[PDB]
Amino acid sequence: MKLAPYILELLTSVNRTNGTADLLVPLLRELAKGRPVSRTTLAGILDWPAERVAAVLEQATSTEYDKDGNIIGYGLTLRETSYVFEIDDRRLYAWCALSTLIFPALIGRTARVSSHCAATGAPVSLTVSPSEIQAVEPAGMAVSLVLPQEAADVRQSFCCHVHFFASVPTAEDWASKHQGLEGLAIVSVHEAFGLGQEFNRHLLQTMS
Ligand SMILES: [Br-]
Ligand SMILES: [Cu+2]
Repeated sequence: MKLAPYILELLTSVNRTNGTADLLVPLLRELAKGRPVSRTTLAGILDWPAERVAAVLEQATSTEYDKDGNIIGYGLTLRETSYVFEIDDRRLYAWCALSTLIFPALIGRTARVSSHCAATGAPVSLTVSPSEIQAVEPAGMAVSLVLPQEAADVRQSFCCHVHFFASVPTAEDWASKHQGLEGLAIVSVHEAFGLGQEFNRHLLQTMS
């Protein structure tokens, strides 16, 4: 299907201010180590003042902090979700199915992804590298997409509707009872991975 609207709105939804893309990739790489990330650590990596880091994060209202005020969640998170995202010996989580397909390229590591079908509860899993997916189980795994909203919190307007499913027919059956959602579509996990590659390619072309 035509994916340009999804790419555009996701980029827009993500791109709220300058420096967001330049902040996003190092933050993801830090979170991937499996521990909370301090703003000062980010500042050192970026060679930014801490106030600049704070300003960018302030506009990302979905951002999760722990009791120490350190960053524990931004697309990738230490707080449990339905989407398990493992790198090496560290179990992380992701906010949505598409997230798990996009992050490995941005952090430059292969991830073991697992979840459950949103319609049947069946376990689903796959291996996601920066360049390809492997070990897709079950092989016909599907993903639901909706059109991201620009101003809304990306987590509640997009992520909460973007799931894995055991198969395309199972997902389309589920989708028939989810009317009203703007841009709701069912794609194979392969088409969703391609969507993520296009997203990443555009996102990375905007970094400093
Ligand atoms: Br289009
Ligand atoms: Cu998401």
